[PDB]
Order: sequence, then C-alpha cells, then structure tokens
Amino acid sequence: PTHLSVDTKFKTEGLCVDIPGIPKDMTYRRLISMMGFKMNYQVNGYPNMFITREEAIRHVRAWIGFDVEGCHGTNLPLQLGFSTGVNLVAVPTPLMYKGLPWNVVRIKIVQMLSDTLKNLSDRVVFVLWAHGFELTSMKYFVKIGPERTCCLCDRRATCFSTASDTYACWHHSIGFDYVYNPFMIDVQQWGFTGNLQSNHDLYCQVHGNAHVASCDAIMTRCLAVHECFVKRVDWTIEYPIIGDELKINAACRKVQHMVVKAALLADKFPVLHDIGNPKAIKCVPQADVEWKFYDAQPCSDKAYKIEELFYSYHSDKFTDGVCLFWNCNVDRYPANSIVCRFDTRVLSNLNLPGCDGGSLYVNKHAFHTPAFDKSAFVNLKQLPFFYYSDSPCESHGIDYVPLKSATCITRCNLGGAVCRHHANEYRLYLDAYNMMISAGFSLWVYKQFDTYNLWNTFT
Ligand SMILES: COCC(=O)Nc1ccc(O)cc1
Ligand SMILES: [Zn+2]
Ligand SMILES: [Zn+2]
Ligand SMILES: [Zn+2]
Repeated sequence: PTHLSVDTKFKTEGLCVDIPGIPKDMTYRRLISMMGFKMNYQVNGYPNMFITREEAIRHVRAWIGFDVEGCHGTNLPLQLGFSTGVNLVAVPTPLMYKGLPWNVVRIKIVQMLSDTLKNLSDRVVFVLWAHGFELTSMKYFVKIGPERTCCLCDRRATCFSTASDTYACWHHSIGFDYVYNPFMIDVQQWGFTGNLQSNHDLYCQVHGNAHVASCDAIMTRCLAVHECFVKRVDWTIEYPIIGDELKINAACRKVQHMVVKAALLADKFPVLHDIGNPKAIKCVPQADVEWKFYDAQPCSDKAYKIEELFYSYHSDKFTDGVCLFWNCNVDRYPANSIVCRFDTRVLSNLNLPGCDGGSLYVNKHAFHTPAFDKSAFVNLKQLPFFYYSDSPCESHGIDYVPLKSATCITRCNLGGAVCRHHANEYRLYLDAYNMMISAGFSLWVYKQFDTYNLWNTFT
C-alpha cells in the first residue's frame, strides 16, 4: 500500500451544505469524476489527486491551505483563499483582490504557487477542510494527466500552458495558466467533531478568524501541522536537501565545540549537565570536566518547564557547574547556562510556519519548535562572537590579506600578529558562525562569561 486507493471511501457529510443531496456512499473515484476530472484508467504515476496522511507528512514543504467561500457557483462569485494570505475573487461572467474572470485568476494562481514553492518542493498539496466549493472550483484552474517532465529542465511538471501547449516545473512556469497534477488532502476525513475554528482554536491562539477565505486556509494547514508534527511526532522520516542543510549542521557542530570548550577554559567548571538529545555525544571530548547527560527529546508542543526537568528528586545539584541546553527549549533557563535556541521567527526555506507561534524547521527531519520567547533568557546574556584556538601556529599546505581582529583569541594575536593558519581558521569559523545565526539559531550564555579570561591559557 504505497498510494491512497481511488476506491477508498470519502465521508461526504462536510460537503452536503454546498452540495445538497450528495450520496453518503462515496469513493475518491466518484468524487474525482464529480469534480469534472477524467482519470481514464491511467498507470502513469498519478494514481489519485488525493493522498494519504503519511504521504502528506513526507511532502509537508508542498502544503498550501486552500479554502473557497461563496461571496453571493457559476451564478455567484467565489473567494479563493490560500495559506500564503492571498484572497482572489473569481467571477463566472489578508490580501484582498477584486472580482476577475477565471482566465486571469488561474494565471495569478500559477505565479503564486511557483514563487512560494520553487525553493521548497517539486509539487503542491492543497490542504483542505472540504465543504464543496473548493473541489468544484478546482476544474477552473487544474489540469490532470500523466506524470511529466519540465520543458526547460529535468524536474517533474507542476504547471501547464494552453498558449504554448507545454509543461513546466515551478522554476520555469512564467506565463503558465494551469496547475498541473496537484495533490490534495481533506483534514475533515481524519475524524473531527465540530467545525474548523473550534478544532483549530483548541491548539492555536495566533491565528484568528477575520472571516475571509485565507483565514480558513491558514487555520486548516495549522490544524494539519498540529496533528502531523505537534501531537504526532515521527523523527524517522527523512527530507531532501533544498538549501544549506549540510553547511548549517556542520556550522552548528563547530560553534558548539568552540563555545563549550571556551566556557570550560574561562570558568573551569568542575561539572557540566548536558540536557537534551538522548543520543548526544561529548562535544569537547578532551575537557577535564565531569560530563553528565540528561535525556529529553525535542519538545514540539510547549517549551519544557525547568521545574519538571530539574525537580521532583545526576549530581541532583544542577546549580553546581554549567548547564548545557543545546536546542533543548525550556521556559526559563537557569543563570549558569550555555544555550542554543532556534528562533522560530526566522524567514528561510528550511523554516515553515507552524502552530501557536511555533514553526516547523525541516532540516533532515521535521521539528516543530515552540514559539521563540525573549523572557526565556532573562538570567542570561547574548553570547558574543569570538574565535578561540590553542592549536600551534603553523601554515601547512587560497591567498592572504593580513587579519586584524580583537576577537581572534590566539597566541599569535596575543604576541601582536595573527599567523596565516589562524587567520584562515578565523575566517572559516566566522563564516560557519554567520551561517548558523542566519539559519535562525541564537546563542546565549551565563552573565560572567568573558573572553578576556581566555588569554591566560597562553602562559
Ligand atoms: C531524503 O533525504 C535525503 C538526505 O540525505 N537528506 C538530508 C537532508 C539534510 C542533511 O543535512 C543531510 C541529509
Ligand atoms: Zn523546469
Ligand atoms: Zn493556528
Ligand atoms: Zn597563530
């Protein structure tokens, strides 16, 4: 059972207000036919327009909430809402666009999905809370058929042009008018009691209902994200590389080793409490320190309460030494900490919008992270940039412009002039640091941290 069967039953109760007298007994096959699409028995890689929850989770980057609200059904004009915040009005003659015919509306839809998804995914998945109009309106902007490749590249086709009779991916679809072979999933098929707002509002206060179609489209995708990534967590699903994932993860490993090595040299803590990943290894394996591990998985709902991680009866004394919280999101960190906390507000192709202020960070695996809260770090300060190194000054083996910096903490810089080796290593580390910061990670440290205490290790 790879794909969803077209002979699977579809509960049509949520459709009977827009579609009165709809058969209670309904399959995907009959629904697709009712929507105006002919599948003609096609074993060409597109078995069903509707997909399973497991396939939807594998393609979370393609999710676009979609909702259609009648303003007045081929007689009345429809308001099309997308989780991008766009509202288009179609006439059959929170960005609100005036009533325009379908032939020009469909052009805007391909432009919008292409610009939203070209750097995210090879497809679109319309996430629905289906009442009728969104499915019946799909025939005015969707064309289906066999799986195809782009006319200008090797990616799968996601768009079609009537003007040129050709197919394109999101990167080459300029001027295309049809959405080609889209995917869709109805959240209402998952078994919920009550309307969209009542289910969404149970888990989210950040999205409201200004009573437009895009509001519902946003609430739909947020409810889907809550169900598939907040309450249900599967860390065994891998995701393709769509950006700087390899560089960001290597930058995070270098920064961690650096920052923890220097805190241990500067303040010589006798014990380090490493709270987080149950699979974590010592990031500074040569340190003298008593390294103690505490397991806590990444929290996806709310950030951990420090009282429930530390108390209820390890050294038991977390107040001795330093606490390391590398991506272990808590409500309020203790004052003796080193913290890497992902900032959910960051705008990037890896960070997708989430539930209740949180975000879905997709790098190798999907991690719904709770909302970034500035008050979590009141007992700490922002960790300032510095590069520290005790390694010998020796070139071995790119050209050179002499490096002058107050934050290159090395024997050569103490001695008055940074050597070539430490200058290459400084600029490589600064690049990894800027990568890590721009990916959304924020660094914080105990208030007594001072890089001035690092020069004394050059005696
Ligand atoms: C389908 O998954 C393919 C893959 O290898 N993905 C991957 C993503 C990020 C990363 O940092 C390393 C690997
Ligand atoms: Zn292409
Ligand atoms: Zn929400
Ligand atoms: Zn040097």
